[PDB]
Amino acid sequence: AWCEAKNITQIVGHSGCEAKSIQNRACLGQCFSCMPAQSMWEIVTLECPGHEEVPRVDKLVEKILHCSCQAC
Ligand SMILES: *[C@@H]1O[C@H](CO)[C@@H](O)[C@H](O)[C@H]1NC(C)=O
Repeated sequence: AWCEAKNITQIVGHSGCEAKSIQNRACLGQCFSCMPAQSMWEIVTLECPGHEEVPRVDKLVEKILHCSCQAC
């Protein structure tokens, strides 16, 4: 059995705003299920051009740090 958090790129988007891409991790493994074992949170600011009154939004994003073989 093995399970690893692997670096990925991921899209952070929101209706009416410009999507950004950030580093995150994804679980990859074979458990003889590979799920997040440690995580944290980040604030990602998206620019929303066109919208003068709310020109940006902060989206809260969970960052996976480590993964492990866990029940279900
Ligand atoms: C995965 O991402 C972190 C974040 O910067 C980086 O420091 C680390 O070296 C990366 N791991 C690999 C295997 O590239």
